[PDB]
Amino acid sequence: SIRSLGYMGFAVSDVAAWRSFLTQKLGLMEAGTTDNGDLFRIDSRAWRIAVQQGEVDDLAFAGYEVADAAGLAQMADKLKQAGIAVTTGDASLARRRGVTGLITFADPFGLPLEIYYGASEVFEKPFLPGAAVSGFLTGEQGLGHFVRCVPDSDKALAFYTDVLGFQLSDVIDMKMGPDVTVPAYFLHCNERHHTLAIAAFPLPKRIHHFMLEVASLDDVGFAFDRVDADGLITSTLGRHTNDHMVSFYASTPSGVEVEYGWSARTVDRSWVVVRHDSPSMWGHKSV
Amino acid sequence: SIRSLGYMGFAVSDVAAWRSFLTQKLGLMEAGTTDNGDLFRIDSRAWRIAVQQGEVDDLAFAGYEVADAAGLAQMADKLKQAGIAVTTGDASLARRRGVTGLITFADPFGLPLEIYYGASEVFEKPFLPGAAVSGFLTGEQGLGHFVRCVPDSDKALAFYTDVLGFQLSDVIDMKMGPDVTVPAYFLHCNERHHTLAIAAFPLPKRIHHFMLEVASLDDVGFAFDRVDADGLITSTLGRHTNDHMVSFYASTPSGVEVEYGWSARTVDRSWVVVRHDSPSMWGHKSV
Amino acid sequence: SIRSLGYMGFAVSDVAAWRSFLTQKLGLMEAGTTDNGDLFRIDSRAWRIAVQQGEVDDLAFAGYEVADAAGLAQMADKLKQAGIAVTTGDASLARRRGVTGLITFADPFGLPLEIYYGASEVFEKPFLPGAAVSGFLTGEQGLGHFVRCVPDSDKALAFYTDVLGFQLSDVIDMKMGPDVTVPAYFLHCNERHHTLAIAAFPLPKRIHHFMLEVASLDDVGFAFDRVDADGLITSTLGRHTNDHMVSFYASTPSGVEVEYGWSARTVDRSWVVVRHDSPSMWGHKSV
Amino acid sequence: SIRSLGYMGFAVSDVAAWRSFLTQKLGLMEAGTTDNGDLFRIDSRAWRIAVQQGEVDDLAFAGYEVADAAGLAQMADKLKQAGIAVTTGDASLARRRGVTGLITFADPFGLPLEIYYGASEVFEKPFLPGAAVSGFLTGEQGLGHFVRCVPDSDKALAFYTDVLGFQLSDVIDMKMGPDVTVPAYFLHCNERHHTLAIAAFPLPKRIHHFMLEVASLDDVGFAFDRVDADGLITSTLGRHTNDHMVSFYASTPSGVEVEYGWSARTVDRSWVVVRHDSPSMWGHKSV
Amino acid sequence: SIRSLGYMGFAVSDVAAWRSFLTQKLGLMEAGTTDNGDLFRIDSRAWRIAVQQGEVDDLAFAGYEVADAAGLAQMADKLKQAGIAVTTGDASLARRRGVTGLITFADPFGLPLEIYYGASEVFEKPFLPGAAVSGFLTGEQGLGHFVRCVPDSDKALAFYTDVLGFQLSDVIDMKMGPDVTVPAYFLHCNERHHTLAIAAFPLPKRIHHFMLEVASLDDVGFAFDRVDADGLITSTLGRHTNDHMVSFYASTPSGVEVEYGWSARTVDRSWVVVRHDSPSMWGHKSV
Amino acid sequence: SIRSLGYMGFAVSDVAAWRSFLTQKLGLMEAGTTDNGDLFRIDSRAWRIAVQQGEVDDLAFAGYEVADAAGLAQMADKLKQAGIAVTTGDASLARRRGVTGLITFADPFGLPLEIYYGASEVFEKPFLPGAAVSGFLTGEQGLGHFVRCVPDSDKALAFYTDVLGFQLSDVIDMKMGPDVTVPAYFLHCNERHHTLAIAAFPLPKRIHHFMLEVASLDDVGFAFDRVDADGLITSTLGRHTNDHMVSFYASTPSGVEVEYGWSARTVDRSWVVVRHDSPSMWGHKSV
Amino acid sequence: SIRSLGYMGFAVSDVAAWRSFLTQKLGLMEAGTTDNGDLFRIDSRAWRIAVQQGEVDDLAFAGYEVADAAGLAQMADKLKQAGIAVTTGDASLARRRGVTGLITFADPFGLPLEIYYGASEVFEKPFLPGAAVSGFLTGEQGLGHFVRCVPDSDKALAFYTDVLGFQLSDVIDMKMGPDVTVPAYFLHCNERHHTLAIAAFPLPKRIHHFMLEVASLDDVGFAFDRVDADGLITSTLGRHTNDHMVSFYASTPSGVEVEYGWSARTVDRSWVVVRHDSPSMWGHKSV
Ligand SMILES: [Fe+3]
Ligand SMILES: [Fe+3]
Ligand SMILES: [Fe+3]
Ligand SMILES: [Fe+3]
Ligand SMILES: [Fe+3]
Ligand SMILES: [Fe+3]
Ligand SMILES: [Fe+3]
Ligand SMILES: [Fe+3]
Ligand SMILES: [Fe+3]
Ligand SMILES: [Fe+3]
Ligand SMILES: [Fe+3]
Ligand SMILES: [Fe+3]
Ligand SMILES: [Fe+3]
Ligand SMILES: [Fe+3]
Repeated sequence: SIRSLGYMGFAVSDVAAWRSFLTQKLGLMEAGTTDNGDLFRIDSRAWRIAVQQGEVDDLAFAGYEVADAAGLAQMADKLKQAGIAVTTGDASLARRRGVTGLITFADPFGLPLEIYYGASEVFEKPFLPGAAVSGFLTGEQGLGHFVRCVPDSDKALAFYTDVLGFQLSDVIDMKMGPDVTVPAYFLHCNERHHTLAIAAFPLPKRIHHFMLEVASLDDVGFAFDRVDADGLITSTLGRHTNDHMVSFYASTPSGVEVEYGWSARTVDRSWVVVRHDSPSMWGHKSV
Repeated sequence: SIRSLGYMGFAVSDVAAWRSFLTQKLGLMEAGTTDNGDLFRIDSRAWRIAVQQGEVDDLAFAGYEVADAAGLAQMADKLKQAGIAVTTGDASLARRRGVTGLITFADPFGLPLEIYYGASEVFEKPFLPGAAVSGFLTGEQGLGHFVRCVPDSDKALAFYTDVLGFQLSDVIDMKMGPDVTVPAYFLHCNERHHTLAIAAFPLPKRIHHFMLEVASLDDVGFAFDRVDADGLITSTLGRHTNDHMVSFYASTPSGVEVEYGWSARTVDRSWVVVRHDSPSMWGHKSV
Repeated sequence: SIRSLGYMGFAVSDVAAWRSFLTQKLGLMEAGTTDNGDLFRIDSRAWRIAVQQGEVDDLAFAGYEVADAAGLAQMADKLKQAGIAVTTGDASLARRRGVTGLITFADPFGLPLEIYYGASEVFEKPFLPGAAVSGFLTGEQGLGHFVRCVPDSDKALAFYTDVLGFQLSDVIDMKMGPDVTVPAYFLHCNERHHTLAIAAFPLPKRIHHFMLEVASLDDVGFAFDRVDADGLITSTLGRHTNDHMVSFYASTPSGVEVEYGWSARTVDRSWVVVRHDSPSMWGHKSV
Repeated sequence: SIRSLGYMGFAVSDVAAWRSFLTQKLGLMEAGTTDNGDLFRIDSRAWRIAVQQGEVDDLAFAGYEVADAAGLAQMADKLKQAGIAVTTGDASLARRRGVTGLITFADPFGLPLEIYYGASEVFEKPFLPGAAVSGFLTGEQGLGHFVRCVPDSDKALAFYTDVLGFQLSDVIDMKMGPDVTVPAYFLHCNERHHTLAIAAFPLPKRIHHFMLEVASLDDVGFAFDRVDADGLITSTLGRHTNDHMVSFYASTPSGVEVEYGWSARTVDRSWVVVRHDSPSMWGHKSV
Repeated sequence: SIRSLGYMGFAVSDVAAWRSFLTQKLGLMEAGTTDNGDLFRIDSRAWRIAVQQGEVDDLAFAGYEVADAAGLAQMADKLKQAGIAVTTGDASLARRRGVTGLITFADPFGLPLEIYYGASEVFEKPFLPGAAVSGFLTGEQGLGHFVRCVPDSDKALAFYTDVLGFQLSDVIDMKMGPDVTVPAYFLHCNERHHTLAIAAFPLPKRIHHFMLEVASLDDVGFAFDRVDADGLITSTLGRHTNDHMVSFYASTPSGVEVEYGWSARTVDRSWVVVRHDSPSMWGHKSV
Repeated sequence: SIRSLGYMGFAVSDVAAWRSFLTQKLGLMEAGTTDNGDLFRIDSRAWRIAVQQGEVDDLAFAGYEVADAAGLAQMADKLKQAGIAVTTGDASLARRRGVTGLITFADPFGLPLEIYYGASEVFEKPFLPGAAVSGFLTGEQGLGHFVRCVPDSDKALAFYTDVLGFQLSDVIDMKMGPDVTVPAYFLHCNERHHTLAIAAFPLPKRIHHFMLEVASLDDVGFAFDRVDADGLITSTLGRHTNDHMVSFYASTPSGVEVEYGWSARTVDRSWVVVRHDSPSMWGHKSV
Repeated sequence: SIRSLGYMGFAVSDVAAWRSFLTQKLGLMEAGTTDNGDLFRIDSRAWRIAVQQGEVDDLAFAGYEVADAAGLAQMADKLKQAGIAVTTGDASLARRRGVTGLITFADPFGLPLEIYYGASEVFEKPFLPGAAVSGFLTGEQGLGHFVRCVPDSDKALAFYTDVLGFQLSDVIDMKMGPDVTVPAYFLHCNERHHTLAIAAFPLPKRIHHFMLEVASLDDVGFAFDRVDADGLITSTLGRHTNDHMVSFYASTPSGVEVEYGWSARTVDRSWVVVRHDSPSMWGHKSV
């Protein structure tokens, strides 16, 4: 069973711009360059985000974490019984990712996904942010979340819930005009309100945004000014209706957006699915 | 499995009187008028109480909430296997209620019931009470509770526990005279002491009372004076023996009573069924 | 300096009625009969209330407590410098009261007052209430409070604040009719909102009421029913605007009223004098 | 499944002595006399201990509480499948005990036992102790515990654990002389360290002692002096090695001993069975 | 101003008996032998109790601690202005006591007293008790307390309060027979209820007892059994009425008694002097 | 199911050196000598470590604790179904160990192991350390842990996880030179990060080290100096990367090392297996 | 009145070595270079440590902080009345230091001192350490402390306590050989155990060491390894006897030592002066 989103890899046209953006604007820690690409940290793990040179300028792969080898076996079996082509990652790939074991496959629309266990910790190299950030929230909630854009939401939903095991948190009916309303589905695999969201948005990218959560309001406020100085803000500070995250959105060098937030609520055992007609309580003014 | 009482609808002869009573006396928030009727809020949900014009001057329907679509499927199946006529609510009905999916049916004595999932939240329209009330207690405990009057308690008990899944909290042997003692059964489906009570009381209404729970003693004290000013109090402040609710009772424009309370105790895992010979520890003097 | 109200003595026409009222209705503990009269306890002190046979059917004397012999000396000196006739209580009187040292005198309108130190504790005879009461609130807040009726409030104010050292908490402008408004002054000598209140009310008694504070709402609720059973309630449950005490009032066998309350707020160092136009926030309906 | 020890009944030769001992020495509340005998309370339940006139001067019956009717059915079935003669208590018996339903049977050595559900609460008649006692500890831990003397411990163990479902907490090897060592087995059915203990002690009674637990050390200290005044102490204050109860033992009018304690530790999920060679850490000097 | 009782010295006929009693029964730590005598510790200080060979078999001297050199100067001045013969301790004496500076003098009845500042700490030699004791309570409350027997209490009171600055906590009227009642005065110089008590008891020793306070009830319970094994208990476990200390008394090899207690209450700013007619709430049965 | 490591026995050439090392350096409590050997305590259990005269100068046996007799039966069955030679410990062996029941067998490489239930508690003989130690951490976490050296880690892993039920916490890839990297596997059977670790280290002993955990940093700091005084430190203070234990290592008289630590983190339900490339975050400099 | 040590300035021969040492080893934040020198931060203040090129390779000046202009006036007056040459810092100096007002003078042995008020905060430039450090402890405790070496301790004591107002915390008698014992005096001006210590040590520098306090043990552990890598450790980890600081000492490029610690205890109102014979409880082994 998937425990959380563990890592993400981006294939971008401008690696230097990405390096500067991640460290100086967002405050991630530069963790070296390997055959896995330029590595970035936000906690004790050896890396959480990898940046590789590539033409797509988008999310290249995402890795979901299971607790152990048994968990990996379960998932591989579940994917096979569903008719999904699964490849047992070879030692070389496992080494490049710094994991113990992994399997690779793709979602129904071509996004390369990896399920792994036994990632590397580096407590001996204490995390030091690239900018003043009190801390990032990971732990049992994993890396954060991202919104996957798809041409068919029902097909995507069936795969992510029936095959991968994600559970529905809630739905937001996004009014994208008078004649268009698109439901966005938010899914969880742990306490974090959502680790994955699915929506049929007509975007030129695989994901609408990825999100990183910080420890204090000031972390968000200071980062906003750093990003705003370069004219990269896409949405002012606001609070979402479903996860209650206080955040702003900004544009990365690839056009893909990043959400930088604080104070999201978690999903508990008494949680019930609900629907919303608005994505934000206040703020989040498009700029 | 039913998680809580989610909403209630009343069919009344005087809609204006009801509007004024709910907002000015009890402090509910007016939420607009739709084809679902005049809507009222007590929390983040789009509505909890609907008031429609009707001749019965009584509870018209009650909606029980399940966590998701799977839960809805389970219940529909459970009702069918029991020989109950269930109707899958059509899109039009689902839209009128503001829910994702629902099924309709009736209890053994004709009360229309609905089981649904995916109700609408409106965090973007923050709750503002119609009178000074610090807050209402809902959350995982749902809307509150109501006492269903029935001609046959054993038949009612079998349906609500065996088919709907409610669990018995306790029983109060109501001495309604020298020659008459009527047992009132209190049932729970979550932490709230009781979401439903059943009793063979000879009343001209479907329910003896419905209850709303507030956050502080002052909320109750202030409301008492507001209601008392119009001579609508039916029972002075007191505390019940079973749920330990401190409350007063008042008459709504339909004759049906409302209980407005505070500080009820909850049901835990070590709870055991007990019996009582009195409904109140102190107070609750009939007026 | 006066630390609190320590004890009170009543001279009544019906001692048996008083005994029954104090123990069975209010829950005080019967502490024996001495030359000091029938004694009653509410805590570790040997007695707090004394009931003696007398014709006035009213408060006979009140004792204010100082911390020690130095404190007693200070007060005696303060009274003398003000021209008040002070009598050093003789050993016989000290023994009757169970105190170490005391001085006696009267307020400007004839109420016998005593200031003492070194009262008797009886921890070896644990307090057991005469009725189900979880506990009374005394400690550093003393016995409770009483409202002294006077013909001239300014003369009374000068004596109690300038000579006895009480400090003003607040004032309530009591509208006793279209042509009459009487200010009630509330004074403190410790954390308790008021230990003494002064008002020019046209009553046939020395005090309007005396108050006892209990530990829980249920103590008040149960006592209300006990008193109500005998038709002795004079004012329904309510909460005062100034001390925020939730209480009811009842008639003692002498006609003097008793207030039985819970949850009063205390006076702190940042307290500021304010005025009110109403004595109650809610409730306290005269009956 | 048994949730706790709910009530006990004693058949004694001197009912008046028992009444005085329970109320004045131990502080129980006299709850009236019915066809069930003289009733005594220690909490919200209508009664916990019944005293009836009888020749045995010993424990006459004990009632174990289950959560509901389903629980009662389970136990009846379990006893039947074990070949135990079970009698469904008739309405008359249920009424005498003040319970909803019950079954009666006996342990392998003749002690009448009852398993019931739905006992009566009397919150409207607040508990008032017969002596100064801050409170008794019951709740989910039930009444307390008793040590059953038996001629064959293994036969007794098989019945109480295999049939009744009690779980072993620990064992104390009681050295009753050079040539005699008797193991005492302590069993639990809830958090209370033990609700029942079994030992092959050569006593003329069915039980060695029954125990009541109070809320504070002073409750124990004051009670000790009350009992000691009549020369009824059998064991000085001490603390047990297994349940860590601080207690003293005294003789009841029937010769059966009562343990009055405070501060016992509870059994949790990580509990493991252990053995002891001494019953007390300190104190408990036989007198 | 005196901050606390810092150390005590005993002059005894049997030093070995004292060594064994203090370490094995009471659990003090043996700290070596110097020209100051056999030294014993209960905390971080180099020593708190000194045992020297002597004929009196009694308290030889007591040392009161001031905060600093200024405090020492104040006290010396206060004693001189009172006509008391004060001697500035010489370097040799200061070295023997392990203090920075000290003055010596005697109370009105010949007890040698010392006031000092700058005692020695030995954090580098962590405290290890001679018997199983979780810890002793010292800190700002100092060593503990002792009751000084005197032929004239008023003369003793004047010296200790007017000259030494101790403040009265309370008084206990000790009935030592039909024709004799002796008041015991309890005095404090910090939070500890009393550091010194004065009473005109006809004892052959300078003090009735000295007290040591431990951290848990078990410390007291275990020590009781250790002492009881040698038949040295003089008073069973009990709780005092004034300081609320739960303790037992035992005889030291010199006949002087020691009180070993736990859970005493402290004196605060709102403390008021009171009187008691009994020294104990419960227990403390003379043996 | 195994609940924890309960006891360990060492067979050494110099029993006196071991006695002195354990009590004076580490602070264990000497618990007597029996046919089980010299016994040592760290908590309420009768013994945790046994030292016997022997030629191996190494760990002689280790005992794993199960909750009860059922647990013992389960394990015996599990071992038998795996083809392991199990011997039901005879009464004589059970008596020597002070346990209720036990089974004996060996791990794949000859280490004698015992699984037992019902060990002996000695609350009546309160723990008193041999040196100043505030306390040892045991409870549900058991004795501590040890690292088992093996010639084949996969064979060892299969036995300890598949047969004994231990679960993997994490792995550390120990670089023991340019051409050698050895994975160390850390396993848990309760909250303690690891109760057992397995590694193919080329050591002349059965275990690399055993660990004892204390309650405070000072316990570790003081012990370090005691051990350092004799030149027995093998590794300076440091903190491990996986269990986060702050500790130092020292050499026992047998050459086997002991780790003395504080502040280790525990394993929870959301734990996931990870890998590390370093065994320490800081410190732990080999000396 | 002096509130704390606010800033320090060093005049060194190798500014680059100092820059690298402070940021990379200790983790201070580089704050730019001004006419005040290379500036370093540890909190919200614009700078706490200044490094200037100079020949002394020692502490060049220290600044003590007062609360306001009135405080500055008081101190200037106090110094003048003592005959100390005080210079009112000119606007140019105030600007260079970034303060509102300041006075300059020297201690009896030539150390330039400054007393100022109104230093500059830079909350808009959030603190980011030069190495992984969770945080430094400053606030009301100021920068930290330093030990001033002097030829005459009594002369130094008189100036710092009588003129500057520092209060004595404690004294440590430093045995610097058989024939030499030197008392070190520790003084406080706020909660920090000591802000200044004075000792007649024969060192070639003005101060023995300066200390910086961090927020966690790991901060100390990681820094130790960073410093140890360059062979700069002078004293291993240990805990002091007086302030209870857990720290290590290292050599700065100027030879002056720096103490880097954690978990020091504070001085309260009930503090009393004591003496010690050892500077450390454990550790602090000279290397
Ligand atoms: Fe879920
Ligand atoms: Fe998002
Ligand atoms: Fe339930
Ligand atoms: Fe209700
Ligand atoms: Fe005031
Ligand atoms: Fe009042
Ligand atoms: Fe259990
Ligand atoms: Fe017992
Ligand atoms: Fe005082
Ligand atoms: Fe005492
Ligand atoms: Fe696990
Ligand atoms: Fe280890
Ligand atoms: Fe100070
Ligand atoms: Fe220092």
